[PDB]
Amino acid sequence: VDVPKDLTKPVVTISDEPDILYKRLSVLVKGHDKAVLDSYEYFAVLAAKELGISIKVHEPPRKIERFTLLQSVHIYKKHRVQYEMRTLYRCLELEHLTGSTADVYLEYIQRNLPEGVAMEVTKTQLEQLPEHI
Amino acid sequence: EVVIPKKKTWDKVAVLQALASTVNRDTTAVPYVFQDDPYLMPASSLESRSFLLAKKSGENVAKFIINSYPKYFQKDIAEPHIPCLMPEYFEPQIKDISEAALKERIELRKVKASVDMF
Amino acid sequence: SLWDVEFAKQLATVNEQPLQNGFEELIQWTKEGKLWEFPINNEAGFDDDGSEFHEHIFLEKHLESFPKQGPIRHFMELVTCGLSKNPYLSVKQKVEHIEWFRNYFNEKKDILK
Amino acid sequence: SEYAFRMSRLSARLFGEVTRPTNSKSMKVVKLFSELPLAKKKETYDWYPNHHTYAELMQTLRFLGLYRDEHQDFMDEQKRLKKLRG
Amino acid sequence: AYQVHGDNWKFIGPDQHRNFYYSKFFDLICLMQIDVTLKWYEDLIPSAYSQTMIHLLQALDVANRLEVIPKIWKDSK
Amino acid sequence: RRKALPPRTEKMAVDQDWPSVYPVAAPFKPSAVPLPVRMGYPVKKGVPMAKEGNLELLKIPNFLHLTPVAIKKHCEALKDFCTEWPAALDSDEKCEKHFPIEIDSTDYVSSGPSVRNPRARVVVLRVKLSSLNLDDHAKKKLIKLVGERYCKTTDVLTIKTDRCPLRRQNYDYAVYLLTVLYHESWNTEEWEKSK
Amino acid sequence: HYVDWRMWRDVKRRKMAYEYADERLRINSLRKNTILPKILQDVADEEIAALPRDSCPVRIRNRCVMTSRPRGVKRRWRLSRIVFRHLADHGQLSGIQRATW
Amino acid sequence: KNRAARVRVSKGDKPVTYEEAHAPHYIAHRKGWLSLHTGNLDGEDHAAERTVEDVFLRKFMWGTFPGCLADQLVLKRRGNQLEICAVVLRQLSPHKYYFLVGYSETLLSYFYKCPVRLHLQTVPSKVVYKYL
Ligand SMILES: [Mg+2]
Repeated sequence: VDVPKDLTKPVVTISDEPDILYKRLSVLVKGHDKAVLDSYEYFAVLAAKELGISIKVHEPPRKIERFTLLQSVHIYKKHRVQYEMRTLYRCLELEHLTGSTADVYLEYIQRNLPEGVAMEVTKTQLEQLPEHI
Repeated sequence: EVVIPKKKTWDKVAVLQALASTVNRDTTAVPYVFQDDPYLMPASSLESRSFLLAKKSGENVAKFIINSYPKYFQKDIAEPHIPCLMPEYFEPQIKDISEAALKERIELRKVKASVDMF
Repeated sequence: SLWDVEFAKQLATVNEQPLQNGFEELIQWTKEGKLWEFPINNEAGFDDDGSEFHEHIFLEKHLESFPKQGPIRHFMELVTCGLSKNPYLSVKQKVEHIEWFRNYFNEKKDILK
Repeated sequence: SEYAFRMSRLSARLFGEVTRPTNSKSMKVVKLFSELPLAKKKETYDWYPNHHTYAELMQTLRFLGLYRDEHQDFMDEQKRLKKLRG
Repeated sequence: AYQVHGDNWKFIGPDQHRNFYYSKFFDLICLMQIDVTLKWYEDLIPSAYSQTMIHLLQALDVANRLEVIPKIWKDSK
Repeated sequence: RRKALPPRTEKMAVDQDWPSVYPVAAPFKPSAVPLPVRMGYPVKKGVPMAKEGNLELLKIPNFLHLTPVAIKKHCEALKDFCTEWPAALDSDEKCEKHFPIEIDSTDYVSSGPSVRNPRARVVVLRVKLSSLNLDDHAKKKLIKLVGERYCKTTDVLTIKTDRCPLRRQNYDYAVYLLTVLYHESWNTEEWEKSK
Repeated sequence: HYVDWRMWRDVKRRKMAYEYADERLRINSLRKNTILPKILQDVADEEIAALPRDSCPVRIRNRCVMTSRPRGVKRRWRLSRIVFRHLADHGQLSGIQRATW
Repeated sequence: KNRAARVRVSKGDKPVTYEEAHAPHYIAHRKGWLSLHTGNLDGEDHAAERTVEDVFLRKFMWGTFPGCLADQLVLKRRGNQLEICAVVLRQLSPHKYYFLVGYSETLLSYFYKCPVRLHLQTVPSKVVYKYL
């Protein structure tokens, strides 16, 4: 029954200068769990859909780094034990995306990241020629 | 010829104000300051008062330890330097009537002022 | 100003209350500045004292006290090159380098061969 | 060729590097002052956070009486027994 | 009471004043059907914190809703 | 002595605002969660351990928050804030015509207290010389100067900037470098005329 | 309260090489340069020889932090092989499994 | 014969938990990692610092909540935010529990210059996976 009357909204000001035009935003998530990466991908793609922007998906290959350690302590050269870290990549491209849309979306996604994942942005913006040229 | 959307500027807190106003208060749930498990769940006003007062007392204990041993937390490991996290300095400097007088309004006490008037 | 900030902190203490949501917790962390401001530029602060690319790279303004033919010129040109290639250190560090070099060879001006 | 030599000279004047020719012993200066030394690297600067701070903090906090240090308890009891038995 | 009910909720502050307010609020709501009142209550009970329960019991009595009192006693316990 | 009240399972109704009860990222909290979801390798004719002691649900990353309903709600809320892309820019040829100079930077983000990392400084940019040079002598001069910064199969001139630690330093240095490069390709020399 | 006296010496060497890092770099460049006078090369070499001990970054060793073991240590984690295997088996750190490939 | 993070089979008088029971080579197949950070992944750094600081945190919190815990902890480091999760018993008073919670929170925050927060889940008696 307790439903607020008037929802207070933040202030927004449209600066006189024009907003920057991002040509393509390519985000890359490096993770350990393919299931976590798939959940994060579903989250991001649904957010982009509901915001009304383009999207493509593809799964780059799995990279691994492994290394051998001595299994025992003092004298055992033939008996070793191995270990490996598996990093899984997931890339997502967003096309024809306005600067403010980019800011809001990246803020949302960065706040809604999971823990065991690293996120790499490549921003691609176009511009006309300078005045000295 | 060309249409361009105009730029806008936001406060760092404004976005999260929007996110918070988006969601209403939690229903059938104690304040967020209190824990979630049922055993720690404060189930009465007096005990809840005592609980968050014990938390505040721990905060004061933290203040005491930091201002008693500043050199331990002196390392500014975090890239953004924050005086809120830096240790606190209510230490009178060497005898210097002018700098001591300037430091009067910094130390916020009365014995220093008596000694300076003297 | 003093009594002004006294009344201001009094009003603040009157306002402040316990929050009931993690969004409010994050608002607090952001307004005291511990929580990172997205987008992450990796440069929120540490602007290098408003230094400039030309102040970093073009050291000819700092090269004054030697002609443009000698081995000292060769060495200092290579120094300026390496410094401009180096992004890790700034104009202050580069001028400190070249100043120590000036001191060095002006104290060892004995030879000039 | 002289044409390509002067092309390289122009490219060097443009992109920062030396126009004049130079030996590897001289480009030594270039790359030395380009990349900072291992001694200045942060990895050599801070190989680990100081056991000084750590152990002093934990000792002072045990003296406060909040961190029940089991290893310290053990050592203390065995020291007591050793000084009791001689 | 409904009229007295953006960020104007900071003026409550001390737990004592919050207690007095919620107590008098629920008391008036009880001594006002009471289905909407018990709805509001069962909504705010975990967030919210003897006299209030006494007023609740007499309100439930005048209402004749016998089946509700057990759950309220169990929650208080 | 004291006993812990029973969980919120029986308390929570079927009709409930999950986006409200889980606004932000938080752990599993089985006492508040009503689902009997269990996870753990069972023993022979056994079962996975109950949610109360199942700390493996806490081990795994958490996504009970940010339900599809919550996502829809937040997107409907931020729809008025996000802006629109120009409809005129709907193709690569058109956007590269309107703004030929491509430029792109990048940076990682990782869990931890520190945020600086030198890879923030690197940037690159691209421009096709098919429409910008407008001449032949300066074009030949520029392609002779640049060694590997071009690619004639795709016909784009690409250049990187990392000499400066600051992103805006890299940016404006690249701009000034391109400007001086054009101004120096404009003119010529006598040894350049002699080839 | 470092683990032992050799760790103490190692940290002393690290700090000495740090606080004499840029100086050693400058004078080593002045030495290894080729076009400058050989007499100046000898001057700078005598300067390096007169510099104090425990100032070169080669005397330090990439020793372990936990057990002070110099050998069998990874530059990335800085931990000895034994303690690394211990933590990986107990699951303390994140994202390492056994290479059953 | 390998002895590495495993329990010796007894007569049936040894209550063991899920983690303490399962083997280290079962860690990725039938367990999770006690920490969750990106220093281990490629391109990142400060992994040694992450591991040292989280080990120190585990020791400090185990010794400042002694006798109440019954299992290893869950660390969750999302960007700047640091989240801890523990399972404890109802031995002492909630007064003491909250006091130590605030104390450890303040100490960790002032030490690491990082936003830290923790959760604790109560259990009457420590859950057991099997009796070995
Ligand atoms: Mg074997």
